[PDB]
Amino acid sequence: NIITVTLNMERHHFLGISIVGQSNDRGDGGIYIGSIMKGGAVAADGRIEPGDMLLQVNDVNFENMSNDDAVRVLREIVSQTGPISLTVAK
Repeated sequence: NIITVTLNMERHHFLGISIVGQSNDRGDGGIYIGSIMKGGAVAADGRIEPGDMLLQVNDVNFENMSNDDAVRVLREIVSQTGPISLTVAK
């Protein structure tokens, strides 16, 4: 199931999630949601839970990028102002 959420980054200053870098023989395993931190924008919603895979984060899709590159850009987006559109694969 594909879930697209929009988090309010006004009353929040962070996402509050751990990004798991799954790396198999090749390397392309995908980034999954690990631990959720209370007080974060993600914890304020609830649709996202430990195990969800991050596909697209605000237009950019990391489904065809390396685990490192994926979180690299992710952090850059979270380190900015504005509503964050998270597209997770459940």
